Amino acid sequence: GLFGAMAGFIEGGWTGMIDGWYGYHHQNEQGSGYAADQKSTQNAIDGITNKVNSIIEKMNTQFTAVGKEFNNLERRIENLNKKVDDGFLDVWTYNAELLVLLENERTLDFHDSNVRNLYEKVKSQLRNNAKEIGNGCFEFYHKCDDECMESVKNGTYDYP
Amino acid sequence: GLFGAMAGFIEGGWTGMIDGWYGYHHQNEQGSGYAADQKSTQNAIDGITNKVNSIIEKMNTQFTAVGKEFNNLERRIENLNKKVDDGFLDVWTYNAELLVLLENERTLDFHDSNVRNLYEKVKSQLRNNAKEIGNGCFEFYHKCDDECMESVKNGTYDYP
Amino acid sequence: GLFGAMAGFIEGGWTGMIDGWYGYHHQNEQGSGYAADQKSTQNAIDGITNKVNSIIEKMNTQFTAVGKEFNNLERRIENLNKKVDDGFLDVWTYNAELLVLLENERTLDFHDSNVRNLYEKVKSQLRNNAKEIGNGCFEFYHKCDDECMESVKNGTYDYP
Amino acid sequence: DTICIGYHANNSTDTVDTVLEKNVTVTHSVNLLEDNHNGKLCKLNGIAPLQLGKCNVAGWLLGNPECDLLLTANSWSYIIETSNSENGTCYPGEFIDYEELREQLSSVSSFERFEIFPKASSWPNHETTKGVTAACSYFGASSFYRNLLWITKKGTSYPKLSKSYTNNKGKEVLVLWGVHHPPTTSEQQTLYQNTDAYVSVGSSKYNRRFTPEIAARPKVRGQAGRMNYYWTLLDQGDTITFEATGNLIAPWYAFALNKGSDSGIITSDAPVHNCDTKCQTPHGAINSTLPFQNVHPITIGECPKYVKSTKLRMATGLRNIPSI
Amino acid sequence: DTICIGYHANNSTDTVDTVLEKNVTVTHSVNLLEDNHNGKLCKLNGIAPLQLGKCNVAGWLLGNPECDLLLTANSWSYIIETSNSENGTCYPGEFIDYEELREQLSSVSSFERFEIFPKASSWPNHETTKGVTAACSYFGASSFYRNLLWITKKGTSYPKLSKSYTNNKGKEVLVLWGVHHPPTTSEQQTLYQNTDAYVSVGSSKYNRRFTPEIAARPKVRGQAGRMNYYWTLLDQGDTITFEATGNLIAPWYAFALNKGSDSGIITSDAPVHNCDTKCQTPHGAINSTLPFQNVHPITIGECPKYVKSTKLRMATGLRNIPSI
Amino acid sequence: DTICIGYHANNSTDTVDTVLEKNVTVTHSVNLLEDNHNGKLCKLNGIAPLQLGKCNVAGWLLGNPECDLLLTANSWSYIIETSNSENGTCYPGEFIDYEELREQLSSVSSFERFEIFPKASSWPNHETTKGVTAACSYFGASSFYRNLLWITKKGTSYPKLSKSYTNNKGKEVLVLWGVHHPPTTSEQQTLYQNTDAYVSVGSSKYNRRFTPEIAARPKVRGQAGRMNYYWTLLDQGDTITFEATGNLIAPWYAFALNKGSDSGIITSDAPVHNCDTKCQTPHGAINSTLPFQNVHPITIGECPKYVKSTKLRMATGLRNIPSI
Ligand SMILES: CC(=O)N[C@H]1[C@H]([C@H](O)[C@H](O)CO)O[C@@](O[C@H]2[C@@H](O)[C@@H](CO)O[C@@H](O[C@H]3[C@H](O)[C@@H](O)[C@@H](O)O[C@@H]3CO)[C@@H]2O)(C(=O)O)C[C@@H]1O
Ligand SMILES: CC(=O)N[C@H]1[C@H]([C@H](O)[C@H](O)CO)O[C@@](O[C@H]2[C@@H](O)[C@@H](CO)O[C@@H](O[C@H]3[C@H](O)[C@@H](O)[C@@H](O)O[C@@H]3CO)[C@@H]2O)(C(=O)O)C[C@@H]1O
Ligand SMILES: CC(=O)N[C@H]1[C@H]([C@H](O)[C@H](O)CO)O[C@@](O[C@H]2[C@@H](O)[C@@H](CO)O[C@@H](O[C@H]3[C@H](O)[C@@H](O)[C@@H](O)O[C@@H]3CO)[C@@H]2O)(C(=O)O)C[C@@H]1O
Ligand SMILES: *[C@@H]1O[C@H](CO)[C@@H](O[C@H]2O[C@H](CO)[C@@H](O)[C@H](O)[C@H]2NC(C)=O)[C@H](O)[C@H]1NC(C)=O
Ligand SMILES: *[C@@H]1O[C@H](CO)[C@@H](O[C@H]2O[C@H](CO)[C@@H](O)[C@H](O)[C@H]2NC(C)=O)[C@H](O)[C@H]1NC(C)=O
Ligand SMILES: *[C@@H]1O[C@H](CO)[C@@H](O[C@H]2O[C@H](CO)[C@@H](O)[C@H](O)[C@H]2NC(C)=O)[C@H](O)[C@H]1NC(C)=O
Ligand SMILES: *[C@@H]1O[C@H](CO)[C@@H](O)[C@H](O)[C@H]1NC(C)=O
Ligand SMILES: *[C@@H]1O[C@H](CO)[C@@H](O)[C@H](O)[C@H]1NC(C)=O
Ligand SMILES: *[C@@H]1O[C@H](CO)[C@@H](O)[C@H](O)[C@H]1NC(C)=O
Ligand SMILES: *[C@@H]1O[C@H](CO)[C@@H](O)[C@H](O)[C@H]1NC(C)=O
Ligand SMILES: *[C@@H]1O[C@H](CO)[C@@H](O)[C@H](O)[C@H]1NC(C)=O
Ligand SMILES: *[C@@H]1O[C@H](CO)[C@@H](O)[C@H](O)[C@H]1NC(C)=O
Repeated sequence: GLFGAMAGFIEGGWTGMIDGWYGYHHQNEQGSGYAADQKSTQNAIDGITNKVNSIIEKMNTQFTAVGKEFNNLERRIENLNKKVDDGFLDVWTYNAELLVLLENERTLDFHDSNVRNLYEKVKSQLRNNAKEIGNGCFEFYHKCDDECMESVKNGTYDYP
Repeated sequence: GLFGAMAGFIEGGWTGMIDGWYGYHHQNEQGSGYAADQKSTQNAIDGITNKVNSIIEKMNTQFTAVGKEFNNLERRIENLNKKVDDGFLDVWTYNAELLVLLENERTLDFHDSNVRNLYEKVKSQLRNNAKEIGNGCFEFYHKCDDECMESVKNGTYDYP
Repeated sequence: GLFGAMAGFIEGGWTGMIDGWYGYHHQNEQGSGYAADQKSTQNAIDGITNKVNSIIEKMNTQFTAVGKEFNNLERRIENLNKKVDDGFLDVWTYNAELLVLLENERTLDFHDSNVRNLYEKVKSQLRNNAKEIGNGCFEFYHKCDDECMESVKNGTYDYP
Repeated sequence: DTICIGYHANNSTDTVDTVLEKNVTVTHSVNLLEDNHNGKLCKLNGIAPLQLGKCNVAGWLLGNPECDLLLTANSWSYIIETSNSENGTCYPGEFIDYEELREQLSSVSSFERFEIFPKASSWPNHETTKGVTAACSYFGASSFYRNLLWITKKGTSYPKLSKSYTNNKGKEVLVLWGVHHPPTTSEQQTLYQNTDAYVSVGSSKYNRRFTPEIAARPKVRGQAGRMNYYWTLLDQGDTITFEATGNLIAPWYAFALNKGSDSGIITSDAPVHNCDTKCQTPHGAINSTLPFQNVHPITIGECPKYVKSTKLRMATGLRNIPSI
Repeated sequence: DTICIGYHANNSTDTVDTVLEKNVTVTHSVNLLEDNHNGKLCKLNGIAPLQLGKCNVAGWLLGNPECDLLLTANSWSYIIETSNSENGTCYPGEFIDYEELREQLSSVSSFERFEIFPKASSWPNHETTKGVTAACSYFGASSFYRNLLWITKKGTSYPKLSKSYTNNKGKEVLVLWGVHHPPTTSEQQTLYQNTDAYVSVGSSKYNRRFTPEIAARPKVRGQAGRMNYYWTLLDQGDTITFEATGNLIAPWYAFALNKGSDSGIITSDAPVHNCDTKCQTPHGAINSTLPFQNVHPITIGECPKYVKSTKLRMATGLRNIPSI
Repeated sequence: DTICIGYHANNSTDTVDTVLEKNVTVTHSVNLLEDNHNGKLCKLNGIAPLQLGKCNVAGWLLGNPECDLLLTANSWSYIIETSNSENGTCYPGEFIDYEELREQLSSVSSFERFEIFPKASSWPNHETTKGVTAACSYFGASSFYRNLLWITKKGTSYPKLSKSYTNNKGKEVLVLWGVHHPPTTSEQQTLYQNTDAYVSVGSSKYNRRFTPEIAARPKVRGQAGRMNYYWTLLDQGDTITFEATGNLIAPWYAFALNKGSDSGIITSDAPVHNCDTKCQTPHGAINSTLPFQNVHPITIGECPKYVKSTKLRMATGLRNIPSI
């Protein structure tokens, strides 16, 4: 999206990764599989969770009865009351509508950004010890058993 | 801007590219010229077009007559009506004003982001087969005729 | 954050850099120290300064007396007036609250983005003449006296 | 050997809208728009409402013969009128400041109906047994409101009456009364004798004096005569004094109530079941968790801002792009 | 051989403001603030307004002799008063609930002016040919409103009159009338004889009774006497009854109208041409495409929220940085 | 040799909230919520307010004997009532359209108190020296308002009085007056003789006629009688005429004022010091620099939108992450 990762240089989602939002998928002589990057996932959950609460928690409301009842000689204020009701409800309708649109954009970008950062966190460690195949993958110029695969997952990949 | 491309590492605009927002400019032994990247341009248009509609389409309004008319012994409600009119018009003035400011920021960033992604899409294909001259250009370490120039434009550049 | 620099690949702040927001810290045989990148700092100040004014300057307000006074047989409009007061104050409370939340996010991202751009501006000049140590530092593959350190600071680093 | 960094995907089909794209499938979303209700009229903050049914507020307070089931009313957080609440002022006339009263009585903590001016010996030397009409007929028979008493001339003399009441109930007292207006000054005399009668109501905070407003007018649900209904809230320790030489529809039963905060009147035919809620509407109870509601512009309680939206879904997960 | 990736630039000079920078030149922008108008008073939703010109609403409805051109009024979506609309109640007095009436008649589907109480034989044994004044002078001559009739004492006797009207027009009927108030109880008699006269107006929904309010007061545009103008909307099938022993300014012509939805009254001197529109203002027609308008706080129709902004330009293209 | 690019950090502990994280320490922040005040009642735009102290608006205008210090009032941008402003209508009664008057007089440019109807020879052949009551007692003695005059029957005859006044002050004139209502028609005569008296007030824009509304009512702060207070703004060049056969509490002193724009009435016990301000509140002066305020929902002037927030801190610097 804004950061190129989702539906970008990493064009597809992993139906097989079922324990997180962002993660890896290794492939070596011993086997293969997915593993969600736990730290970036939790942090992403905490943030979104916090974002959703904000949008909700920040809505103040007091006890109120909107209805009014005015007789046939109070059209002026009945209409004034109408202007108020239509009025606020025209404000909350434009705000809710846009708040979601804009925040939805932000959220998706946030995810995209988290992926790019993850991809980059790894692209940093491997350096020349791997070639980049523009699909979000790295092919090691050496053997990388499960310990090795692990080290890069928990960002502790040796001499690069 | 936020992504470095516009007025950044690619400091100028191409008055010569007149068929799109983002594109290329090749230079080889056969000739030179500009070519707008059609996919990223269309997509950018669709999005902005959609963004503009949203900001407009999302504005609900019902038939209304703002004026009121109150006699000299209805100052209290005439003022109440005043508070309402000034009131909403103080809300829409602060909102329109800021909505534009913030959305304008977003739009410009979006363009900047699209350029960086494009530049990067290419920087990815060429790899070592070209040197990066920090002005948004790539000088091939080999000959790149129009077929070649084409391949990179439509992202199908051979062995790199 | 969104751009990886702050509390990211450059995990800490420089208590020692006291003349700007973003800058450098060199280390060579002659000495060491911090130097704020003046251009990116000023520009960042101007922008934030402008952002703060906007949020303030854009608040229109006319002379007004909120209070009203209605007798015991004007409960209906006293409540109407109440709906208006609670009403607007429910709008400004949700807006201020969120405007800050969202703008605070934007501001922090902006700083993070400025750092990444700076880091990248340099990472561009040095190229192979230095190795990247994923902590926001570059170790030259050669000697870099104060002139040299200077050149990269004011983006005029020679043959790379 | 290889390692790829990527993102999640699933069978989700939830879609959200963004500034740039319409309908984007997402892995996880959350709804911010409450658009469901239990189609029931609940208790607002643990306090059942007041059902009037066939009766409307005027009929309930005045004592319309069709609201006998409402003579025990007690507490209530909001009032419920039905599409069948048409039984109010059986005897034609104007209920002065009616809306205002409806508004003020929307919510009541305690509410006791007492006999302020006992029919039995309260107006001796005055006819208190003929105050009945066909408009306010109870089971075929002619009747009258149950909280007001239609005092009429005794024999052929209508002596000036006088009666006071002091609020010692230790709380506001709602005192209702009426003034009858004959269609002709010929009736003004065959009923109240004095063809220049007046009805005055005094209080430390009241003094409006009345006179019969005779006038040839159309007959409504029978009678061509009219009755204007009045009311006032008598403060603790204050005394309300009535004196009249005719046309007085004296208070018989008044109410000693306790208003704290005000709510409103819901008009709906939804069933009233025993459920609780913070925000109530005409179609039913609404949830107060989400910031927005689109169930009904008219609500009572602490409610989610009413919006003309049909969809306010917020993304939480990322774009959903499956396929293996 | 080289290839550069870059961005567009042109001769554009449009500038937009952003959170961080003021006036940023952009390649392409779009305006969201409508600030132009056709300086004309159009038709609101395909229905021309009602021009009163020199006359104001009161003069139009009452029948001021200077509003003879307005006796054919028909339909209209909103009313237009001019800076020259000063011809209303030529005869001094208070137009009861005037604003309220203006508001209610802002919009009318059908509107027919009919003779409710024919001047010719309707008040026999009553003088109906002297009801004329210098304040309401028509072409130098003394005259009176065209929809009301000034009934005055016959010979030296003013017998109690009575007259009813039932709405069989199949739609609301606007019934206007007045009550004259002499400056002295000496005139009350030389005009209506009975120095204790009254005017009562009855309806299934009306009963306000009147008496002459004699009082020494300043002379306004001639007369020291006064005339309060009243009105009421008579529901289909209902009957309005008038009876009076003096001071009655009887309804002569009433209006059978059809209100559906309410709009308002525009006061402006802009020309009224045949154009259409959804949103109209005092300065002219405004467009309803953009979310905001800064042409006028006071509008009628479906309008763009009024803002104190002068510039709300939104970027669509990117920063414009030309130069070769 | 090495070079690192990094960011600033300091001893700051200011924290701001973001969409994703609560309490984030920042190097530099700015507050957008004004929540402090000088706990003083200032001048609104360089024009001191009007202090009533023990007196409320009614007592000040009528001339309650306890508001003698307020007889020099001049200019003021807003009015101040205290928790001790209980001295108003010492003599029981209803102040007609009181709120409305309070609202209209909230702000006044010029304001001069003059003798409109001189007590000394203005009502000859009428008793103007007994108009005194125990309710309006001045220093133990019985007194009365200082701007109204209680005219009472002379000897045993109360001849019809008449008096006019033309506004030649070149500005609106506030004319206050009252009508006394005895508790019994027995007193109506021992005071005004005519047991059918009336009080009429005429103006080119006024005509409301009054009659005594006798009625047995409770005694308030002594008297069982009542006095309704009325008022009107007399336009330049217009004439107000009073005539009455009893019950008139004639205007003695009126006010020639100059209203331009309207403000309001602050009720607070905060000290009134000489300070200026654009926005004022009951707790004190508030600053008008920030977009938001949480000091008080009720304000007067050009104020920062009131919010229920406690913290609206905006980041300017970046995340603060020190430690060497
Ligand atoms: C006085 C009393 O206690 N209630 C009677 C009322 C009141 O007199 C009336 O509401 C005062 O405004 O009237 C009741 O109905 C009778 C009354 O309407 C009279 C009209 O004065 O007409 C009677 O019916 C007539 C009918 O109109 C004639 O055409 C003919 O049929 O004779 C009958 C009998 O007179 C009404 O019965 C009422 O119900 O309110 C009777 C109450 O007792
Ligand atoms: C009664 C009728 O049909 N209309 C006449 C009205 C009404 O009497 C009046 O409005 C009731 O309030 O009065 C008209 O004008 C005359 C009237 O104002 C009388 C005052 O009672 O004065 C006449 O003018 C006087 C003038 O004031 C004297 O100084 C002197 O010049 O004599 C003349 C003649 O009497 C008014 O002409 C009116 O136009 O409304 C006459 C209507 O016929
Ligand atoms: C008329 C005048 O100038 N003011 C007197 C007023 C007015 O008469 C009164 O307000 C009209 O509504 O009355 C003053 O107080 C006396 C008055 O209230 C009368 C009642 O009519 O009672 C007197 O007290 C009585 C008391 O009630 C008896 O129980 C017994 O003690 O005798 C005394 C003396 O009559 C009040 O003094 C007033 O202060 O307003 C007197 C004014 O002069
Ligand atoms: C109770 O309400 C009913 C109507 O809701 C009143 O009766 C009226 O309704 C009838 C149809 O059900 C109509 O035919 C009449 O208008 C009228 N019927 C009668 C009784 O004359 C009924 O009067 C109300 N109860 C009272 C007496 O107030
Ligand atoms: C029609 O309106 C005009 C004013 O708009 C009325 O005439 C008045 O205006 C004159 C100036 O044009 C002033 O000199 C007077 O106040 C007055 N003139 C007259 C006729 O006395 C005019 O009366 C209105 N028509 C009527 C009779 O209602
Ligand atoms: C001035 O105000 C005071 C009260 O604020 C009036 O006096 C009343 O207050 C007393 C307590 O201070 C009570 O005991 C009484 O209700 C009453 N006292 C008197 C004087 O009877 C006082 O009357 C006001 N001044 C006037 C005369 O209007
Ligand atoms: C969607 O997938 C989840 C996880 O496997 C499963 O629980 C659910 O039943 C599935 N529903 C559908 C749409 O098949
Ligand atoms: C999904 O696609 C478009 C969005 O504009 C529309 O035609 C359709 O109704 C949408 N339905 C959903 C998923 O709400
Ligand atoms: C701007 O450029 C466009 C495209 O060449 C052209 O149509 C237009 O006339 C130009 N206008 C100016 C400002 O010269
Ligand atoms: C452009 O530059 C500044 C913006 O603040 C201002 O002086 C000038 O009026 C602006 N004019 C435009 C292009 O609206
Ligand atoms: C914070 O640091 C600044 C700069 O050194 C200094 O002026 C101030 O006194 C310090 N305050 C604290 C919290 O010690
Ligand atoms: C800081 O941390 C949390 C924020 O939610 C809270 O417990 C505490 O009160 C906050 N205090 C500050 C710095 O305002």
